[PDB]
Amino acid sequence: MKIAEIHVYAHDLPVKDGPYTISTVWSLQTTLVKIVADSGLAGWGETCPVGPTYAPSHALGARAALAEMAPGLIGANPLQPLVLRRRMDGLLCGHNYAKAAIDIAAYDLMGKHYGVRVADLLGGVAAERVPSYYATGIGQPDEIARIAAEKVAEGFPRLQIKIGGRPVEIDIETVRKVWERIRGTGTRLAVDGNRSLPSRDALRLSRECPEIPFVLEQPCNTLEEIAAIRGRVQHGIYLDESGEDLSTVIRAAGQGLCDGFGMKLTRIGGLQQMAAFRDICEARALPHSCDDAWGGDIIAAACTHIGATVQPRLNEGVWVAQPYIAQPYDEENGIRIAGGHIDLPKGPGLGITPDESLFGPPVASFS
Amino acid sequence: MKIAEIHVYAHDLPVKDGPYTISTVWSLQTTLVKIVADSGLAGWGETCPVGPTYAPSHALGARAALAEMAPGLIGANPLQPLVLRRRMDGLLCGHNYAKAAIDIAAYDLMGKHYGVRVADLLGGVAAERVPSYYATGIGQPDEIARIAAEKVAEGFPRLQIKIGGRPVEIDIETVRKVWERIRGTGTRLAVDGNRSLPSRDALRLSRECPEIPFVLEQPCNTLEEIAAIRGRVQHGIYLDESGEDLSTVIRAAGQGLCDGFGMKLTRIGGLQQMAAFRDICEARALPHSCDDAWGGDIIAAACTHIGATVQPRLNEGVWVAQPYIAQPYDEENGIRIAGGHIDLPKGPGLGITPDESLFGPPVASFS
Amino acid sequence: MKIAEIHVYAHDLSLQTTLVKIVADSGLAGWGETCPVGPTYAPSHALGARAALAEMAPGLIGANPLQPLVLRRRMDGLLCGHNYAKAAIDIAAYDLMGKHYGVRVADLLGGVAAERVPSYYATGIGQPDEIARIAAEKVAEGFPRLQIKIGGRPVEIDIETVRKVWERIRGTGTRLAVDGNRSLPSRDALRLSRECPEIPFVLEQPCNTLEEIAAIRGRVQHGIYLDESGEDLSTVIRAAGQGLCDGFGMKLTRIGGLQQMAAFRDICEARALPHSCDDAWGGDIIAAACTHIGATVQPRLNEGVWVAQPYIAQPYDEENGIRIAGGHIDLPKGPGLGITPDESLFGPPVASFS
Amino acid sequence: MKIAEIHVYAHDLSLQTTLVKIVADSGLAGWGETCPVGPTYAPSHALGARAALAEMAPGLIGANPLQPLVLRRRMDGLLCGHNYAKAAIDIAAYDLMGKHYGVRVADLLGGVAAERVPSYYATGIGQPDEIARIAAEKVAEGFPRLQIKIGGRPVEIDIETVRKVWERIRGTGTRLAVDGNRSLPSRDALRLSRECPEIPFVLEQPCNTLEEIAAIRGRVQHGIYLDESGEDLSTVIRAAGQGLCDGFGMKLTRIGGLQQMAAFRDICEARALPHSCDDAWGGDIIAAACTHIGATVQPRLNEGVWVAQPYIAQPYDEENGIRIAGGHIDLPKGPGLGITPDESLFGPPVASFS
Ligand SMILES: [Mg+2]
Ligand SMILES: [Mg+2]
Ligand SMILES: [Mg+2]
Ligand SMILES: [Mg+2]
Ligand SMILES: [Mg+2]
Ligand SMILES: [Mg+2]
Repeated sequence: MKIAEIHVYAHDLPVKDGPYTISTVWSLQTTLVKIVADSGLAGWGETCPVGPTYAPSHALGARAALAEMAPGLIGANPLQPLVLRRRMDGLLCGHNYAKAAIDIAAYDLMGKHYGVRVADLLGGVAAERVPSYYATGIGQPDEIARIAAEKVAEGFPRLQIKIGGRPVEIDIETVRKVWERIRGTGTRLAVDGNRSLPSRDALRLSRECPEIPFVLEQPCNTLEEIAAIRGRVQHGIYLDESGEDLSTVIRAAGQGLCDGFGMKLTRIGGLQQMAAFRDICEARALPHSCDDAWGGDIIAAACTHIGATVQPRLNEGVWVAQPYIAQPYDEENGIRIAGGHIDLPKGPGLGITPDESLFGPPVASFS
Repeated sequence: MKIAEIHVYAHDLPVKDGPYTISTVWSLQTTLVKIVADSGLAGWGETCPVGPTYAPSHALGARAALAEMAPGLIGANPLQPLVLRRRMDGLLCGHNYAKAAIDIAAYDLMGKHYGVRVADLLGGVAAERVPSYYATGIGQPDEIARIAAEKVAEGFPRLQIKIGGRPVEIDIETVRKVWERIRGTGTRLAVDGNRSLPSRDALRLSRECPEIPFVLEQPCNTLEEIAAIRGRVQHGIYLDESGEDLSTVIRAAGQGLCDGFGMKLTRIGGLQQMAAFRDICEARALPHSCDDAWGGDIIAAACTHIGATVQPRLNEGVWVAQPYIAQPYDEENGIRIAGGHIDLPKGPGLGITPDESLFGPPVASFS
Repeated sequence: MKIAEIHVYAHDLSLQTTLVKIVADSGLAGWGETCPVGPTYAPSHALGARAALAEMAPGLIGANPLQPLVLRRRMDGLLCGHNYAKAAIDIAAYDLMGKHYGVRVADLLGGVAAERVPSYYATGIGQPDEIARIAAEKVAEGFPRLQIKIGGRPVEIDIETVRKVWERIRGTGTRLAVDGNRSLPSRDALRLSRECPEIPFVLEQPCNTLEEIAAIRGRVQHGIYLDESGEDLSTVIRAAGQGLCDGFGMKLTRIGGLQQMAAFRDICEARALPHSCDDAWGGDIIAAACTHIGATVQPRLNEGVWVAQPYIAQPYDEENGIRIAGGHIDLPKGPGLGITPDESLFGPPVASFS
Repeated sequence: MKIAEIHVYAHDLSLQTTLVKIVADSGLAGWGETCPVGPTYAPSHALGARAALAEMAPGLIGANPLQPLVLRRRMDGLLCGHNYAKAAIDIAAYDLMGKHYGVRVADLLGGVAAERVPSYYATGIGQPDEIARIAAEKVAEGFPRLQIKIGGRPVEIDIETVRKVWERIRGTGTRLAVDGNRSLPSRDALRLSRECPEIPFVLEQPCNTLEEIAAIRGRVQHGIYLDESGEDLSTVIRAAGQGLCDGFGMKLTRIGGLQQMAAFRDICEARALPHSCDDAWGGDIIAAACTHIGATVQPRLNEGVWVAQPYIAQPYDEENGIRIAGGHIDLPKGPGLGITPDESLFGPPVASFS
């Protein structure tokens, strides 16, 4: 097989009952990639930054990066994801979030070609139904507590409470009121500082609440700050935004700098790298989620496929933007949350067939 | 431009309702510097140690250091603060507190020359009104608690409780009674040991009060002692007196030895170095104050100008001695606390025009 | 698809190799192999291999052989450790997968990065002049890398050997490794490197434990590679994350199979740590497995694939077995491992499970 | 004063450079530039530059261009990362500031410490004898420092190049840097330093990651400089505070502009860490910006300002553009950057915002 065509698409996704406050976002522009083989067989990828301020990545940026690489990828074998990743690195440094769109499209194409689900190309389906988790927005303490209780009732096995960007007393009150509503339900709790807490405040949050079993997710902006407070914090600490590449994961795992990860597939550079990430975590019993920043059926299915291969006791869940998205790409097999969990699609490849019409004509085509 | 004249002045400032107990001080002698350019344009600086025992600096010392350097500064370009600092280092080693008086006078002169506020020469005004904080003296627990409540009512967003020099049980009682009066007002709390606590007592203070959200400011005498207890202390620790120069700040930030700073402008050597200090803290999300030991309108305006450039979420405030000083240098635009905050002066340079007569004739003049 | 039968074979090469044949419901078969290089090199041996396989086999009947990670966890649920035995099952399943999808194993592990894989030649211990001659002969045959085995005798002799080998190969563009095979006290590893700064070897597993290696690393100016100490992925992660070594000699059977070997490769690539893809010993089946993972390694980080072929008289597959040619190995063309063993050579299974 | 217009230009040099023109309400204009040295040197590229600028520009209209730190925070509020693009806006604002106050940019960054700024010459990869000749020719032209690029081939050749260059320049008082451009495995970086103690190079960014550099630093007796690893001020603070390097090659666009470059300079000066003030590539505008910050560096710590000028046929400003003369660069005399680009050379903007 050989890549004959690459098509790049721009597409809008508005948030139902927005805004979503982390980066505050009111609507999203996702970028889709279609790879077409010699045989006419096609595979789909997707990348969608959650606003331009959450990570060093944006929509205009994804398309420029993809247009930079695409002519150099015509003629490449799409059935060789590691060889393909190296070829990409030879065309553009960094830009993992754009390279991930190509990597996903290639696995989709591989699965369709061999007649196999992407999860089975990544080591095999460990669970047909994968846990998810609900991430609350920043808001009033009592209202976040009400939402938390409602989501536990829906069947979510884990909740992530977003905090920061305001006095930490309010964050602390939110955490306590949420715990009061969900204690004794067996629901797991994460508190996500989204890089916004000075060490002063991360120390206070943990010191004041030893009896509340949260993990502190990316509380500070840099890995250096996190490494400095770790010894003084008795709650587990997870890395998210700091987990920028496999090399950094190796540093954090090998030097014992964290107790887990919230990992985004686009950030690490795609499924080839994500599988290696998964294996490092499993060797060290580090729980992790398999998420992305945002996006529709394509990126959501990719996250679900890698999530289905994770050892169940280490699976902190797969987050998807589906509940905030009005129009799915695939009304028949698209990714849906049901009872706080996600059923893996049953068909070959990602198991998703995008209604290509929805996206409009490509903003760029390459052959 | 060139420096034509440098004039050094000695001037007394008595503390209203003194003494102020940290070093116990009953009145203060400040030192002022006037730099006069070829064009006759003038700029003002000030340095005022808070008694001779708080830091390795004193009033007689400032004037001897200034007289040592001044003949070597005639003819220098006052519009080049880094070049000027290097020229000073070539005349006298150390003595940052005296070099700072010259540095401030040079920025004042620059601002007047270009028609720009000093804060806009330091990166720009981030806030026209800067927060301040109130520092209580050492005293009886109930009385310090009463004062704390009164200052919160005045609008101070942060309080610093001075402790030490007596059994730590009394310091601990003070902290608890203050917290009882201000809890739930959103007021931030610092406890300043002013180098006086053995590690034994700093450990006890933090261990006994996990539920009281203070930061522990310079609890022990040396940075070495602080580095040794850090891992065992669950409250944030700020450096003050230990932050002697930019090199030490780089050590503390880069090795993760503290969670913030109380920084004095004269100690670091002036505004050129203070701006670099600010940038290091901002890169690491380390909150800090912009203070000095003491002094009137000149040094207070200099602290306020650098304070106005600090990222608001990292600004622990600007401390000034104004409420303890009877006669301001500038009755029209001089620095005043109002509602626990300080309005930045609106005019060019420091925005301060000292009533030169107040100071008396210079004790030393150079041309 | 499901595993319907597992057959275990014993075969002499001598060294006692152990072959595994996995048969699916369809009758489609995959082959694996494991062959400890004597019972004293590693915590592994031939009788142990067959015992471990006998322990796991009944609990693997009915398993899906197309899911290498799920299969590895299932094995872990039947027997702790024993990676050298688990590796035989893992290899057979990849062979079967490849045949099922009609794809080379290397293209199931990320893709072929090179059809011609470099090898390296490992000299046994011997007299300095004789080792130096063999070094020169092997360079002439095309091997791009030589590994000189030392230890078990006064280090003066090891140092003499290294200097004479270097005399012969300097300027040929040949890379040099000196393998202490866990046998040097720190005392001697320090002396070896201290006396020879102008000789560009890497020091491979000079000392017995990772602890001893971490203790001398700062005092040694030659790159240090881990071999025997790289017992599992967790230890690789420690060594890479804490900067305890500059490369690896990695054995497929030691790490537990191709699934784990692929993750090990990705860790090394992220940190620019060169490595070889070897095993202790064995014929076409284990040799093919090493060649396949070797073909996926970034060429600039590939220290080579070692195989026992030159020491083995009878290949399992006369047409397409692994052969060294010009110091390199060509990747087989066929699906799976690309190897088809003549089962008549092995005799009937010593154990069958169904 | 407020930003009223931002105009983005594309121009070939080939390398694709991107120019930015900021126009204030008064009509007063400032110029910036960013030009990645190919899309593979750094996580940056020309199409990416224009995309990032297009993302930020609308949100910058109305901003006060006389407040470089407030402006930087405002940019951060519009787009995370992308320092190489932010740098173009930062430079244009300093140019505008300088013109507004009638002051050279260097005197807005602390003051001119030298009117004549040292440069250094960077040899591309090539054959050892040819590189050695170019080294000698460039020393004769007056360059006080030479940087030799290596890697991407067997290290024996890099070592031969270094030795031949040294043969030619020893005794001329020329300083030497050897740049590995992220391409050496620890194995080879160790060998390079181990074999050449008598050659006084610093080893610049030998390995890909800061992690690998921290791991070999104690075993390497030559000074080590960071380049590509110095991605932001936070990483500089780590490297300086933990003693992970002995100096820096710093690129203005990588660190995000002159505001951050000034703080970086102050950190290096406090720790006596020598550094260069460079960028990837580009014409008079980026070259002038580097020269201005370079003119503020303590002379004893100034490793030089590199510019692409010798490789560029058409300067933007025929009268006062940046030129290398005698291995040094004279600081322009005029206000702002002291440069006045002939806009007719660039063609109309590819994007305009108002
Ligand atoms: Mg997160
Ligand atoms: Mg203090
Ligand atoms: Mg050869
Ligand atoms: Mg070995
Ligand atoms: Mg010279
Ligand atoms: Mg460089």
